[PDB]
Amino acid sequence: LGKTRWTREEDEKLKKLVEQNGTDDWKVIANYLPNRTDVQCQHRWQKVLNPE
Repeated sequence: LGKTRWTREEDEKLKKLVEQNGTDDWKVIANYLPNRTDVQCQHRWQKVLNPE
């Protein structure tokens, strides 16, 4: 099983998009990452990738 399982290769894309734009409207990032809805992008980042 692997419901919407994420991979490091994908995390790099999400990271780059977040660094480029920001943790603003996740809809923008989601638009650039098909399948990965704003919920997926937001969760994957704010809930895991958050260097702070």
